[PDB]
Amino acid sequence: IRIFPRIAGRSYIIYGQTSGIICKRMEKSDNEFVIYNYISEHYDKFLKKYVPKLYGKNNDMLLLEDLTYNYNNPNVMDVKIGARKRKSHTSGFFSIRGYTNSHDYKFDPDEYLTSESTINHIKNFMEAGGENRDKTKQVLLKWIMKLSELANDLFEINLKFDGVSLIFIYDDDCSKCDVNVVDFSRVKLIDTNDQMTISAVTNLIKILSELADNP
Ligand SMILES: Nc1ncnc2c1ncn2[C@@H]1O[C@H](COP(=O)(O)OP(=O)(O)O)[C@@H](O)[C@H]1O
Ligand SMILES: [Mg+2]
Ligand SMILES: [Mg+2]
Repeated sequence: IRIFPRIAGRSYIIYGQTSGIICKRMEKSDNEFVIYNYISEHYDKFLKKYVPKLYGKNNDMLLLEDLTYNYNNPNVMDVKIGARKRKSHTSGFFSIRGYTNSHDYKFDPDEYLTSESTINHIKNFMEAGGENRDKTKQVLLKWIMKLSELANDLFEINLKFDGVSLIFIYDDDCSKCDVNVVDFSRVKLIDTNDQMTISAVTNLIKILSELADNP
């Protein structure tokens, strides 16, 4: 059995028996499975654009697309954009849960951060992308493109996205990047859109835009 190098979270996640698959154990209930199927039926375009592919289920294990699979040197950041169980967000509208090399920067997921500390941790995450300003700018711009479309699409989705994370990935050489929504374990049906989750995404767009333009 090969344990998957999770950047954050608590769930048991292992490499699949075949290439490009991770198996995530549904720890507490099968709600995550119920929610993937609900989104498949009602919001299929959202699922295709923004969520790792669900390949199927093996007992309590979801077979998911490995978002790190096609990367030589992946850098991963987990940002919780849905409501936390009980606590307020560590950066006001969202909580950075972890990132590649965060230990080197004395990152603490329990620490409440100022705007300046929040921006500095995102800058820390980008340092592995090296000194080629142009390439790292293109990574930020590609993230902004997808997050802006996500924020727009969220207005017409009647789900409370409790506990969901954005998984940001870029390669050391900045040749490839993506961002996707994961962790649907606490997601619930509601009669309106989720303004709290939209506010998390628009706040990230503002921060990344500032980084992409700052000389
Ligand atoms: N499809 C995926 N591809 C790659 N890494 C993933 C994927 N889903 C989750 N991860 C990794 O696992 C961590 C936890 O995922 P998440 O679904 O939030 O589970 P948990 O219940 O442990 O919070 C993420 O921070 C990320 O590092
Ligand atoms: Mg999670
Ligand atoms: Mg995809």
